[PDB]
Amino acid sequence: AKSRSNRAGLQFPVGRIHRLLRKGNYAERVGAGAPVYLAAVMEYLAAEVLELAGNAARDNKKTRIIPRHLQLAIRNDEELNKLLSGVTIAQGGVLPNIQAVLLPK
Amino acid sequence: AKSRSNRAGLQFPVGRIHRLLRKGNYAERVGAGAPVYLAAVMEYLAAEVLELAGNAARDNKKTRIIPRHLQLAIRNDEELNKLLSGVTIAQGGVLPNIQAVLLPKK
Amino acid sequence: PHRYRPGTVALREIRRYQKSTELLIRKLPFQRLVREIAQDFKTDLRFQSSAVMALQEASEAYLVGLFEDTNLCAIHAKRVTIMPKDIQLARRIRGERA
Amino acid sequence: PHRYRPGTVALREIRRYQKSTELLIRKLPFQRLVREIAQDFKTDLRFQSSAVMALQEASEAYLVGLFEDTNLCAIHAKRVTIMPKDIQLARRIRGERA
Amino acid sequence: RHRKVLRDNIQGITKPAIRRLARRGGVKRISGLIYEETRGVLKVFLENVIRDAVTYTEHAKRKTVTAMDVVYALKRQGRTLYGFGG
Amino acid sequence: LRDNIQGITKPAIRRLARRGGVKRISGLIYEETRGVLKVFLENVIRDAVTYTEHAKRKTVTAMDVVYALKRQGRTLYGFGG
Amino acid sequence: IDTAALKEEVLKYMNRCSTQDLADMTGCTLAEAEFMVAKRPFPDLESALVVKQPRPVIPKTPLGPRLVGICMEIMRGYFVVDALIRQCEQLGGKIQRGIEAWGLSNTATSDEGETSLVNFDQMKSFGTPANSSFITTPPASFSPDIKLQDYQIIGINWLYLLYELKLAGILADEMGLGKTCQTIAFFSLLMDKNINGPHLVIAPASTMENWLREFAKFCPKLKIELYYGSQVEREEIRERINSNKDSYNVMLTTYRLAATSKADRLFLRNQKFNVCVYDEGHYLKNRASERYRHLMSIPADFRVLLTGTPLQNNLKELISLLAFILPHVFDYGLKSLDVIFTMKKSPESDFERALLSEQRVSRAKMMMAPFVLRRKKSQVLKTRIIEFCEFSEEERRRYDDFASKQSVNSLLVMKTNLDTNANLAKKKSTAGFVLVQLRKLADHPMLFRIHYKDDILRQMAKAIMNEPQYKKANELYIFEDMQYMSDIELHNLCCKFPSINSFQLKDEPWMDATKVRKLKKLLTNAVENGDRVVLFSQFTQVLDILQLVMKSLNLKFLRFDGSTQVDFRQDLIDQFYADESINVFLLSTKAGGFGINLACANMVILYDVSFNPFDDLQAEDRAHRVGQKKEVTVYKFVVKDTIEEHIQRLANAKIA
Amino acid sequence: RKRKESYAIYIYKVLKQVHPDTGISSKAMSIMNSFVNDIFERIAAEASRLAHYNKRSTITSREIQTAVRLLLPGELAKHAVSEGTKAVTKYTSSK
Amino acid sequence: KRKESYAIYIYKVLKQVHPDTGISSKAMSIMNSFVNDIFERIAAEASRLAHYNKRSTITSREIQTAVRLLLPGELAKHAVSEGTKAVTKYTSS
DNA sequence: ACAGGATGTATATATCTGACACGTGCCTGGAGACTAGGGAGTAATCCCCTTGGCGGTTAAAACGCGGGGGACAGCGCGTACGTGCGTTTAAGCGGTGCTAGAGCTGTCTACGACCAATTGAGCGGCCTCGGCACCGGGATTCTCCA
DNA sequence: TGGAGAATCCCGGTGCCGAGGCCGCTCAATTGGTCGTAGACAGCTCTAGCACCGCTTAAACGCACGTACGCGCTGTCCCCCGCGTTTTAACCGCCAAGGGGATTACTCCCTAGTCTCCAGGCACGTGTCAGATATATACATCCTGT
Repeated sequence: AKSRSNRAGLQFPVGRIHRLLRKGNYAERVGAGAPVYLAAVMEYLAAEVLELAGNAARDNKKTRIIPRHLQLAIRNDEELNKLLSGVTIAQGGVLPNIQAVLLPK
Repeated sequence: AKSRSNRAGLQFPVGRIHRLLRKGNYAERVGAGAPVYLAAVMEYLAAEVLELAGNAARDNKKTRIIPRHLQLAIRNDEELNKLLSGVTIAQGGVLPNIQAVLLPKK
Repeated sequence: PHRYRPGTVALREIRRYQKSTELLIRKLPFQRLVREIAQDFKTDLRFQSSAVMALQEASEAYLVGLFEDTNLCAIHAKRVTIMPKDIQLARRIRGERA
Repeated sequence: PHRYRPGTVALREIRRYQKSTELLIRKLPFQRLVREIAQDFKTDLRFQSSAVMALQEASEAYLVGLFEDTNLCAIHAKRVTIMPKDIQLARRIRGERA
Repeated sequence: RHRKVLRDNIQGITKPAIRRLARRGGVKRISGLIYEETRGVLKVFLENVIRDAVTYTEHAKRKTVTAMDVVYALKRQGRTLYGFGG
Repeated sequence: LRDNIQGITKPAIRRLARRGGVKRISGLIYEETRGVLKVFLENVIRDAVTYTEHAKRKTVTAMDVVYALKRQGRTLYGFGG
Repeated sequence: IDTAALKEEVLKYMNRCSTQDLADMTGCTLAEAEFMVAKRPFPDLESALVVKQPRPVIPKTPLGPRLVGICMEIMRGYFVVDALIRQCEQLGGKIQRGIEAWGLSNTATSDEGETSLVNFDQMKSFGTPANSSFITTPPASFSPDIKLQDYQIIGINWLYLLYELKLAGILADEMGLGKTCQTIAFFSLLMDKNINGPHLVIAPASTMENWLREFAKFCPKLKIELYYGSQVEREEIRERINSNKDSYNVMLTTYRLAATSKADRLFLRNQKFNVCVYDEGHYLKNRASERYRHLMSIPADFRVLLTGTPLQNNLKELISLLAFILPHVFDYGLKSLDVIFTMKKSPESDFERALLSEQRVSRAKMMMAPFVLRRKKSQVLKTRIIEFCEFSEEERRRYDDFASKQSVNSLLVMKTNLDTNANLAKKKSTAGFVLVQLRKLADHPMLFRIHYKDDILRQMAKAIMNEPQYKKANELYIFEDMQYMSDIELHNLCCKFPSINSFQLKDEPWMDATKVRKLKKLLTNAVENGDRVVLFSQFTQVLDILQLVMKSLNLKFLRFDGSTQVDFRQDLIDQFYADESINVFLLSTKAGGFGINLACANMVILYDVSFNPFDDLQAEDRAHRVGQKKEVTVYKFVVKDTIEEHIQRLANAKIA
Repeated sequence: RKRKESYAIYIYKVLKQVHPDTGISSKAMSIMNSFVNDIFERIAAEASRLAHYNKRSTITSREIQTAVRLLLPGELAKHAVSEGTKAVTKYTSSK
Repeated sequence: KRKESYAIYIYKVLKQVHPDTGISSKAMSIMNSFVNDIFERIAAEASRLAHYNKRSTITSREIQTAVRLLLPGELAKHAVSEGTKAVTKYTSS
């Protein structure tokens, strides 16, 4: 039995998305070729934050991805940041940012 | 041949509301009381905005409610304002608001 | 002849334009702006005659909702004139230039 | 003995606290505040031990998102200190005291 | 005299217009370099709603921008506009 | 003894703005933000109980706080859902 | 109206009518009209009432009650068409009885829809009888320095005999035959009879100036009221008339001013004009409009139309003219013809091609004939010459490769598009540019890009920056702004504005044309005598060419454009008829063709010929009189085998 | 064939129930045909989450009664919940 | 007792991008929240898109509209070339 | 201005240590087949609504000029807040205990999907009379200079 | 220092157009069964959460001080409001096509729905290793004097 994500060439369980997209009441009918497209954009988006995370965790000289690496990953990007504009994060804090008039005279 | 809204004794059409929750995909099952309760709260809400408009258009002695009276009604009350804070009204304009520092010689 | 005090004519236009409700940008300069950014985005597009009308009051109520807001910053700096750092403060707080 | 320059210790705490990520309000004063407004709203309520934890970082990231914002207004008035008219400007633009 | 051919329409929002516009929003006196900045602000506002309402109509397999899609494009930002059929 | 609203203590907000990058604070800020925080909680803890009110539970869970903070516009990650 | 006779006229209709004649009256589709007549013959309306299209098989009004519902209203309004035609038949014969009371001949048949009273040479020879109402001599209040022709003597008493009978007239002579010169004379003949107004002339802003010129020129005793200016200026005009310190016989307005302001609407209603003259009342052609009601709401004891169009085969035109000429029918309800006029023409149906309606269009034209006075050119003849020009190799070398740049390889090959566009590639054809460009190849060939192709305009670009023409960075925009202008114009911004003068003259290439060396023949048609000429030219760049073809041979002084449409022109037209200092005043198609000039300028020359009969004759009768003292001849320029010759009619005739 | 639904006559109705002496321009009535359509859109969107959160498939009166406290501000919602529990009670005894 | 998540799949991608990188379980909870926000925010649009044009189905086209609509453009540019590339591998089966 | 002590900070190693990682059973969720049936292609149609052109107005932009007023700038001065020490105190750690109750299975059932015919409520349209815009005339009122 | 002068509110009048009522009509709400399952409840548990309660120590609390920043005053001039002349380009109306819009008829295929299957994925159980943290340790940075 060839799995649907493997014939799509992905990792995300497209059966799980196809099971959720029926019961989530987003329509009364969902195309078979629909949630394969949703699995790809999810596996793209989960990769793209995480690739920028593992860049930042590399700079902190650690192997473990920690929530401090996440918030510094998302805010440092611009285009990702506007997606997660109003979105907060847990345990993340804020990017280091000094305003210009804060330095002493 | 009594309507369910007539059996509610109310004036927003409760039948097509119960039809709207069927094809709006909001859930799979709708209770009997759910569109009845929803038509009541629209009857309370759509009156409460319209009650403030009718007192507003009475000030300028206009029988026709112009939406300028309507937008003046909603933002003047502070509680209805928080319902529609991110909403504009067509032909709406703004409330009379000049800050005090812009006024002439005291 | 007689010239008014400066600002006092401008204050009269506040009470003239707060009580009135007509549209404040001419239609055809607004419409020809819209079609320019249209075929920049995708070409061969026509518009419904009321579709630009809502698009106008979208922008106009947005621009009043900016200008009435950016007036509050210029008051807060103890001035009575807006400057391009005042409007730059406005979208930074609102969620554009964060 | 030796006293530092004023502000310069405070500037060190900026770089100490921007690089760190721990919670900045003690848990038990935050928790006993929560239960007070709870039975004010409806009584006989218990809390999950992680439920107040997310509630903390809800408020704390909101308070940083206010304070980092209200710093921008005090800069805009050519000062370096915030005053209660600065934070009063912040929620007025953001959409509370409009 | 065919010298703007779909370019200088950002100058169509003229300097008296934004002069007129801030009077409704209640600004007392305007500095002279404001007009160029709000030209950029307004255009980057339109470059979202035209971006969205095209994508609706381009999904609608048709080319005429209708009315309610603008309201649906304006919903995607969170600026609901009324009085246009929804 | 002490007020729980005064449990949010004056060194804490002073420590808080240092994360936000404010150099020097006025002493009147400490009794303003206490109003700002408490009006913030009376939205979210209003919403937080009403989910548990709907579930007919007598305990507040963490998952409801997210479902409270979702319709606030202040959506928050890292806690499930 | 008889409902029992109404239900019989639909019974004879439905059993008889063809499928296309069913849809032409009803507006329905071809399948429903066939399905209606598939069940027919119909002995009664109830046998038609059971017609319904069947329900769709398994793979909100029925067809009967719909079609019998509309055709009953069609037969209702048909009798109202008859109730208007038969009433128009009444006053129509009285005009003919008034025309036969002159003892004058009519060369027009009633089925033409016109009357055509040419001349009264039998009344000139034997005298005017004692019972005739005709006035052979021009009115004394008219200017005696201007002669009115014998057909122009007819029309003012054609207006006057129609003025007696309490009607509305249509002086529908072709334009340029002095229709404006008669109505000023009709105002002067009314001045002879102590009927001194107030009259209204609604003439558009393109002809607000010809009348005010000829008001001074043809009847200077006639008191003119100019109701024109700004809104607050006309308010002072309205106060100038509401405080009656000066009586006027004549008020002049446009179609613009008369209807868009309520203030003018209550003003003109409060003037109560005697005669109203409708100069190009094309709103009277469209009955279903706000403007047409606005045209007729203003009171007038005598309503006159001035338009050179004959009565066409269009019942939407004719019924709109039937309410005009017949009094107290505009005051009638007219609720039975809105159904007649609301069927918009379609690919499927048209109300003009209905069989019962087509018999009524002939029936409406037959009775509207003594109300329409149209005299043709050749019935009162301006000897016509059509002088073809020889070819020149300069015109021909761009004419003969215009069988290649015109013939795009797209029709009679298919480009790849999104969907199966079977006829959009047909609908991108018949573009009007290449026809008028072929009608510009036949014109003066200098207007094309034959002089300064690409590189001479770069030298203009650097040598126009050395001026106050110095913007931010405009070396490749002004040059591109100079890439689309014509070579006469790219000469005309380097001769009128001397910023660059190295290539202003190109060895005078305006003299190198087949139409100008034949005009050099026409120039030598102006050297044996004082032949001051009328030179029409269809195009403005052609006028900008022809202003400078006179910059070589004989001096150019005044380019007589048709863009003088703001106020009355005199100084363009009065200082003329001298020997050679003022010889060539270049008329144009965009000039006002309602009015004319002095008849001494005999040879009228057309540089370009026409496509439709809207200006086939207006450019061709400015010196057309019956009392000219010398030889008078109209000219038009035609080239070898261009389509400018092929818009002139040479294909074939019909034998019937 | 062309047909379109609205709420206008019912709003025009609720006007005469509270004010017999008022007219509405059609552009003003189109606000209320949108304004009640936004409010109906939001409260259904609340219950769709709320029915999903207790993993139910139904929508009863309790979900909407939860929702109208959740969405509307306090005092407006305070009459509004009583404006419904009175109204379904008249629906309760009838039939 | 039974709960379901994405925690094996997130880590999966992680090791197929950064094979030499650990991840805390708190950071896993961010990602499992991050998936169920983006999946939540997309399907609300695809419902409403088909609701606007009255299609009773959710297909590949509407999600393609929402990803051009919801996410910004350069993020939209790669994503629209991702799933179309992904469904083409799905197509030949 | 440079020196330098004082203070702070990353380095680097060493030692926990628990949290991440793999592994293993297990099961339920997902894949494959099949089928209805209807939702959508689609192609045709047709009618409308858009748009492109033209003209003709004229309110409206626009350019300029002046002047005066708000903005910046500098000064002063003083206050209230940083900054460190010392003292208090309670936050937190980590146990302890208890117990509502949250979450779970189990059982009916009662309410709502469903389809059918029913039948009138609403909706498209068409009048029509009156609110409302104008508008000009008319008395009032603020605002600038004595 | 009140009196002039621009803008204003009030109003009679016109009138107009459009909201509004009458009517047809239609299709969709309502009624009425009938099925079944989704939810209500009864029960249980165990667990997570409450609360004691003592220790402790970091942090809060309190305090001098000084100094800087903040608020104020004066000044200055630069800039933009205010009106006037010009002009333009918007508004307006019409008149076009005409191609895009919406509808229907028609099919189809594709996707819900059911069943079977079976392993992919999960709860839990280990383990080790990154990582947190002391701690020397050298090294950077601000502080003030000469």
